[PDB]
Amino acid sequence: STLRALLTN
Amino acid sequence: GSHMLEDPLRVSPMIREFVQSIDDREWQTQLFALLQKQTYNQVEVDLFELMCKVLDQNLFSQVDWARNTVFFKDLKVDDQMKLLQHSWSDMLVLDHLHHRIHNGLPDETQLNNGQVFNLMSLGLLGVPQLGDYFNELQNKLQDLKFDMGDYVCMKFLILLNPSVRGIVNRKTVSEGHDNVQAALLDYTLTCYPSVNDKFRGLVNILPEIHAMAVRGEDHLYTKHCAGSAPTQTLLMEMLHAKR
Repeated sequence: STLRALLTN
Repeated sequence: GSHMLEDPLRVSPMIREFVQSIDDREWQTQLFALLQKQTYNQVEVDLFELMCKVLDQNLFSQVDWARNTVFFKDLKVDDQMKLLQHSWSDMLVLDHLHHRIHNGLPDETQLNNGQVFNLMSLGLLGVPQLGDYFNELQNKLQDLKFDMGDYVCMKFLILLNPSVRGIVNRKTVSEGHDNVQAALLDYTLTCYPSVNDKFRGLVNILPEIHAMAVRGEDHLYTKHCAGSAPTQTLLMEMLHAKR
């Protein structure tokens, strides 16, 4: 989810 | 030249562009900056924890890099996440391999604490016993005239690995991996004619590097189980994923 957040932005 | 491109006149644009994406300076800067900040005015610190802090930061930067990558752009997050999850460990070693050789990064440094940080650990992922192996690779690479150009191509090669479980848009990954290989081959041929089978020599390393990463990830995970490091970090999340 953190990983996702970073690449999700 | 080692940390530089060989015959810039004869290099492909793609490669030039790849080398564009690297700021070695930022990396070293970021590194010592954290190290200083984490240690000044502190009587003692847990060195293992610190190493993890560095690694955690590295990961963020790693993600940032991949994100702005030409290939990733064409990729969905789920896919990107999987790729990154697979080889984060793998990249760190190579990146370390790169700095140790290209930029004269040293094995240890005095912390201003009178404490000493084993920089070398960072590339061994905490397994001291791998030093001989790491060294063997560093030597192999050097003899091959490992250069800044080689290093970037290899990163993509590592990252853009199609045979990765669960990736939906396989084609794009395969294509990119396939391009880079070719670009790497061309570079070796045009710019390092003298070094025979350099392409293979370099490509052959990746598997070896991976073996090192595995030991390292396991140790790092094993350490986390013991309660040795903070759990909320990206590093743990990354460590966690394969389980």
